[PDB]
Amino acid sequence: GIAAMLQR
Amino acid sequence: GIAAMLQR
Amino acid sequence: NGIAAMLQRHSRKRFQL
Amino acid sequence: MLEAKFEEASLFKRIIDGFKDCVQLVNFQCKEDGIIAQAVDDSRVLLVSLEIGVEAFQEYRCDHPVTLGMDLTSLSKILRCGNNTDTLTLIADNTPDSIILLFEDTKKDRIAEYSLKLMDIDADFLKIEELQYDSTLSLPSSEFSKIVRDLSQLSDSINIMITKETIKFVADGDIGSGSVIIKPFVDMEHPETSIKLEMDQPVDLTFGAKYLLDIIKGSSLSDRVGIRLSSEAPALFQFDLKSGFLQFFLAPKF
Amino acid sequence: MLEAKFEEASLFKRIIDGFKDCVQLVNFQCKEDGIIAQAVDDSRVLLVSLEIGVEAFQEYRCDHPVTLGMDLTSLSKILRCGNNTDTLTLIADNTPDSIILLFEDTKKDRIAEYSLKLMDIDADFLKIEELQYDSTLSLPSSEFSKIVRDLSQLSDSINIMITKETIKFVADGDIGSGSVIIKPFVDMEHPETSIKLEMDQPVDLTFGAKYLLDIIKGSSLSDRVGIRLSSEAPALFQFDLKSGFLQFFLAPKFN
Amino acid sequence: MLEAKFEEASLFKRIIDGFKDCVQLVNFQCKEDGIIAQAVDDSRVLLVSLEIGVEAFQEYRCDHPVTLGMDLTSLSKILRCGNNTDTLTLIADNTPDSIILLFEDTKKDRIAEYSLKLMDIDADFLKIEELQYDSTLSLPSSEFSKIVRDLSQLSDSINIMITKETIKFVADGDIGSGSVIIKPFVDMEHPETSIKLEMDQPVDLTFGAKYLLDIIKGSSLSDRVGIRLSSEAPALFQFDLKSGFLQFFLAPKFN
Repeated sequence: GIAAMLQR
Repeated sequence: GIAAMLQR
Repeated sequence: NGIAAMLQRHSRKRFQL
Repeated sequence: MLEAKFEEASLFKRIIDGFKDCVQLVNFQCKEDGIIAQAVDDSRVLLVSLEIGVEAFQEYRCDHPVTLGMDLTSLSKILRCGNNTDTLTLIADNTPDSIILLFEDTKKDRIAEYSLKLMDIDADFLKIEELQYDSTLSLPSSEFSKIVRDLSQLSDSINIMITKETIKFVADGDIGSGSVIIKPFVDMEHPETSIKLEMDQPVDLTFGAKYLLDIIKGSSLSDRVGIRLSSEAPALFQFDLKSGFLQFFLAPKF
Repeated sequence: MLEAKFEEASLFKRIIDGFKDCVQLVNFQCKEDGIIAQAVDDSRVLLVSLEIGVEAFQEYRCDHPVTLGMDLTSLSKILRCGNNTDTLTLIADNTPDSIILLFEDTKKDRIAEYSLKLMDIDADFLKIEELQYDSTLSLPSSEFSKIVRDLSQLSDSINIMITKETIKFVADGDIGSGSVIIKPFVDMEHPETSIKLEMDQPVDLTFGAKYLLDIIKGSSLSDRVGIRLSSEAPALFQFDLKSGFLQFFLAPKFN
Repeated sequence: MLEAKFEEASLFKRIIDGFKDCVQLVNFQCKEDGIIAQAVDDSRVLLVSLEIGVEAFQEYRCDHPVTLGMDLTSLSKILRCGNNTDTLTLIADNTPDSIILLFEDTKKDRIAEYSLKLMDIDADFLKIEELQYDSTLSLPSSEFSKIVRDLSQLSDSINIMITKETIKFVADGDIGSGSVIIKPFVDMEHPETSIKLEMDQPVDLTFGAKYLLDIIKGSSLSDRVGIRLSSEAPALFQFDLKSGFLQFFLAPKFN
């Protein structure tokens, strides 16, 4: 979620 | 009630 | 033994006069 | 339209805080000459009457009588939302869905605009004709507050007993009993601490401590409290505003 | 009759507030030379002894020994009922149903009179013979309070360890352990902060944190606390009054 | 070994207090150049990133990278245990069972030594590459705090809307709605009260008040808060330290 969204 | 008592 | 017991453990052998 | 601007937003919060416990749903009735508000609590032993005159606002306009009813729980959530130094302005249109509360800061910056949805309530506003009372006293709010708070701890009933040059508060309960006797006195150093008494007849009334503990919250409004008692009738506890008042009419116990 | 007038009402409230938790029903024994009070808690590991001398009152009369027992819960409800500047007077008759507490204001006005119903209680008053102790220390109440409150969070036991020029408080538990080491020092700027220590023998005692957390409430009476420890014997925590004291005798946790 | 001495113990407590609610178990990763820490909350919408540089400590040594994981509930129990005027030192050995927190007073007296047991945690440290954002603003923490706390009372969602030379916070709920509109301004007397704004694109995002109410606890660290928003992306709320930062990356609400 947040990890993912940041990774982008 | 209280309205009554005031109206007396 | 209570706390009172411990407090009184020497004055127990003394007579309270 | 209604446009009513309090010089300090804090004043409206303190006003509401004297009512806020002891009565939740209340109709505020605005008109040409200021705003008045009345409410009776759920047990029907306590009537709260508010009157803010025009002179209490720094600006006031009311072109048409307007009743706006609000939940005070809701309203006091919005009145932890301005500084004690902002101006608060109430704005309403004709036949409103809602009241607007506009908090504005002195330096033309930080506007907070709140729109509170209004409520439908039953408007039994009572023209309360000034009764004559057997006794009148005034004393510091803080002192009255302390008396009530102290005696409450001994019982659910507090008895107020007035004789010539003597006011006596008494509570009696399971752990024991207590009484506070105070006498009229005028101290010139600070006459705010004075205790004044006008007695036509002795009085002896008993009141529920629950209700006195809510009445003493008027102390947020005034340094002093006026207490008018008679033996026939509900007691009046009154806290004066700059051009207004907050009154509590409380039924005695029997 | 008994007529005891405290100069300041506040004193009596602070006194009661040091006992009030840790023991609820207590006999106050008045006589010619002041009032004394004792109580032991329900688990019988903590004895609280109070002594207010005559010199602590501004006026005092007690014609006959009188025991008055009170619920401290009740009594402290009535002791949020005078200003810290009123005078408090205790009034009792011979063989009393009740104690009267009369709070009076300096300007001849505002009397508050309370009548508290008394209780019947079993008076095991103990003549406590002064023990000699292996160590004596005094330190600020606040400092002692903070130590106990901090370590209590780590365990149910606090260990007090005295060596020469060193006092060491230690607690050990599941999340971790903690130790506070303080050393004697006299600062003449404010000698109320001083920590004093008189050691004949080293001592190493452990106490329940539950009991220390109630003892530290004596801080309402005194800036300082006196702690006397020995390895044979219950510890003494003492808070001094103007002409009196409140003492706590605590049994160690023998391990 | 790790030996890191904060000049004031209070700073470490305030740091932890910004994270402490909103995330309980966290890995602190020490190395040559300071300590960094990261954690995501249980609902996976909020990432907290901490960076304390070497310059924030008065002394700092870290001979070898060391990860020390702690329960923050436990850790903040130990960080009500020194004065805001003692020094705090973190001490750890190679491959540690435990972290030592040593509180020492200026006058060489009163050592408080705490040993906190460490925890085993999964170290998903993320190299977060600085994004570019549609808007940046900074304002006083206290002001931002008050806005959030006030609007929270009207709804569970707060909408932040940025246009040119205008910042608008809005909440809308059952009792009514409210909005706070603030404008950029620089006051030279105290430029800490300034509100600054850099807008490339307008933005209009909505956030959970639950999360904003935890983020505003960074106010214990900094006078000011930096907010970076964009419409593609999680928002950054940042509180600056003396040579470091505490950052909160918060996911917006799709509505």
